[PDB]
Parts: sequence; C-alpha cells; structure tokens
Amino acid sequence: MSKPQPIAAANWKCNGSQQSLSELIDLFNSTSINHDVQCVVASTFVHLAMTKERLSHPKFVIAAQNAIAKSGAFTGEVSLPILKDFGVNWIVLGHSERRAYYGDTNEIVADKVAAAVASGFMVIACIGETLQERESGRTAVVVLTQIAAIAKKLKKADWAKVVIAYEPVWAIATPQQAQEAHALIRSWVSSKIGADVAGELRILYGGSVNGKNARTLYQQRDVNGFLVGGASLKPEFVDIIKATQ
Amino acid sequence: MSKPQPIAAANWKCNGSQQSLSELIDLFNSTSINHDVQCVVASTFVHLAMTKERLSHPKFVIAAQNAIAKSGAFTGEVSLPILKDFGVNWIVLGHSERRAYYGDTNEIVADKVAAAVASGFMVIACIGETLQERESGRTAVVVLTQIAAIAKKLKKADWAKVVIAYEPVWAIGTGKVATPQQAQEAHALIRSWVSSKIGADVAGELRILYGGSVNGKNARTLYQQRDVNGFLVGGASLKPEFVDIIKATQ
Repeated sequence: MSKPQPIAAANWKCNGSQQSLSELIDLFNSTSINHDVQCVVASTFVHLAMTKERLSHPKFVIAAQNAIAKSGAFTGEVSLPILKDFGVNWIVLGHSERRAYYGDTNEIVADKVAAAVASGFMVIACIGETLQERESGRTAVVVLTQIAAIAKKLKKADWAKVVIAYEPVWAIATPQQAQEAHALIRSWVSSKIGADVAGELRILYGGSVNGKNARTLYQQRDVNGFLVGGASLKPEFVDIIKATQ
Repeated sequence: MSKPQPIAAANWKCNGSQQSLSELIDLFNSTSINHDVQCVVASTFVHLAMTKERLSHPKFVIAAQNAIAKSGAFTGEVSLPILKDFGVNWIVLGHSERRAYYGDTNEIVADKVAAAVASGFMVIACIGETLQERESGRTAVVVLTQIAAIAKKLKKADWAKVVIAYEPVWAIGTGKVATPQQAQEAHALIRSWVSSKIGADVAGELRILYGGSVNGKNARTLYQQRDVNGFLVGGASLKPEFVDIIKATQ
C-alpha cells in the first residue's frame, strides 16, 4: 500500500555563516533518526565544501540550489558538470524565487531538469502557483503546464530520478488544500505518464512548514515529505524530519 | 602619478574541475614575479573553499564572480555578507555575460557595487559596449552611461576600492579584433570622464583594466598603452599562459 520513501529537504536559500551553519550540521549529526527517510541539505554554493566535509549523518545528502547545464562563458554561474565533479548528486530546480526573479521559465526549468537527470543527478523540481493565479481558479492549468513542460523533456525511466516539490506561492494552507494539490499533481502524472510512474513519485510539500504543522500534513495520502524554507535554518528542522513517519 | 599598481585578474567563469584548478594553483604558487602587481583569481563559488586553502602566493587574492547585496529568500544566489564571512574580499561585478544573460542592468550593477564597497570589498566593475551600440555610434554614450550609474551611488572616497574593467563586447565572438590603439581610446575616454566628474586625483589613481581577448602574445603591447593598467582575462586565465600575462605587466 505503501508511501514511497519520504524526503525531508532543507533549503537554506541565501543564508548562513560558517559558524552558524557548522553548529546546525553538528545538531543534525547528533540527531537519531530511526526510519527510512532521505534527508537533503541544500546550502549556497559557497558552503558546499564545508557541508560535504562536516555532515556525516548517513541519512543526509547535500544538494545545490540551482545550476546551469554546461560549463563555459557564464561568469557568476555554476554548472552541472562542476557540481558533479564536486560530488554533489542532488539539486533543487525551478524554485519559485528563481521563476520570479531569475528567469527560470517553464522551458528553462525543463531543460535544467533534463540535463541534471541525464548526468545522473537526483532532482527536486519545484512547481506552484501565485495568489492571483489561485483566486482566478487557474491552479490546475498553471501548475500542470509547469510539470508538463518538464515532462516533455523526460522519458519514463527518468522519473526515477525526479522528485516534485509543490510550492503554494499563493499562501506566502490547510492539509486539505495541500492534499488536493498533491492529488492533482499525482493524478496528472498517472494520466499523462503512467500509473507505473505516479504511485512511486515523491511529491513534497513546499509551503511554510514547522515542527507543529508538519505531522498533520505528512499524514495526507499524497504528501511524501517536505521542502522546508526558514525552519530548516533552525533546530526544529529535526522535528520536521521526525514528522515523516 | 606614473602608472598605479597594475592588476592581473583571472576570470575562470563557469569552468574548472577540482583537479585542473589545483594544478593551475600549484603553478601560481611556484611563480616568481619581480614587480609590484596585484593578481586576482576569480573562481566559481563552489571552488572558493579550495582556492582559499591552496593558493598561498602573497601577490594573489581570491575573488567571486557575482553577488547580491543581502542574504535572505533568494534561492540559488550568493550574498555579499556570505562572501565576507567566508573571507573573500574581491568581487567582479557587472561582467558582460551577466549584463547580457542574467539581468545585470546599469542600476543593479550600481546597487551591487555600492553594497560591496560599503561592505569593504575591492570591486572590479565591468563596463563596455556591444557591436550594435558601437556601430550605431554609441560607444561613448554607453560606456559613460554605465560608469555614471555606478558613480551616482558612490562617494569620492569609495573609488579607492574601485577598479574598472573595460570589455570590448563588440569584439567578442564577432570576428572583429580590438587593436591596442582601440583599447587605449576606450580607457582614455573612461579616465577623462572620471577626471572631470569625480576628480583628477581619483582619475590618476584609478586602475582601468583591459578586458578583451588577452593572451601571452598580445599582453605586452596592450599594457604598453598609456591608460591600460592591467587585465581581466578570460580563456587564457585557465592556462599556464596566464603567468606570461602577469609578467607582461612589468
């Protein structure tokens, strides 16, 4: 019957000092986790070296927060082959802040997801609708077109490397609202890709999660874990991880 | 005065493996350089840690290739306070590839420069005009408009932290080639404006680096130009020939 393995993802965004991040990682390290869950830490590019070195908990992997597809004349950017050479195997793509501020269009996110999949990354691909879009009743068409763009560049086998993160930008929500969004995504994948892909697909909730609402949210049928913002910079991330049983 | 301290800056852009960049650092470490020059290695964010640990040459400092002013909810970006806490004190801002591909407008570069200066960084601020701006007779308009926007956010005293890099974008991948005389015309234009607008003291001390195609063979005749104070180098900076470029600044 089972839910696939849950994922607890820490998106630190553009935050942290060597000091403050190093303490948090010690805290994760000293954390006892007794179930099957993949914990993910996405730090800035700058802190990948210290994270890779200091995070030893065997249930954790490190991720990047963005990349471009190829090395070359792209001053300021980091590419997939550079990340792969550095030993980073997870990446967050298409986060709402990048779609909003940094020109991650539906198609550009799709190209990045496909390039990351093809060089072997595990990819957390973010989709989600704004406030205006939800109130207009355009959630399904906005959100499904986002994933459909990503799907156009994937084959069936690729979905084993893909995790979807639903970001309800419009609340920046009830378990019912989250559940219906996830069910909406899963139903799309079943109809458009196949039931053999959709049952296994992790769909993560990426709205504001804290230690107190996480449990009720994870109990939803189609919620497979979390992509956490601000609370991932704090000790309460550990309680979010624990909400995933 | 006579020429201020030159700078040889290596812009690795989006390149490098742990292995290839280490071998290159080892060489930089083993290089002897007999004159006063500031060398700068601007690596990708991922590589800043390993460059910090391994690069030991007293004439080399480490730079980042971009940043935003403030930490916060900006997934995938790197802020100035994150770089400063990491011990990075030079930064390249407004590079032509960012202006062209990633939203670096005149005012956004100016906001970044002001923030980085205020935060204590030495800033290499890039400017320069496309083929179309040049052909339409807009070289001076574009170059002065870009530097004026940056100036507008700075105080006279702040210029001690500022280095200008001129990029002849009109010569990049167009199959046109900038002569050393063309580089000189652009630098002299930049310096004369700084002299009238900011001050003759500031104009005299300002390093203006040439940021077009620089290699071992052309570096010496470029540096011989009166208002050329060194280089912001692309491709060759990933190569042993970057050492010859540093040496061409004697």
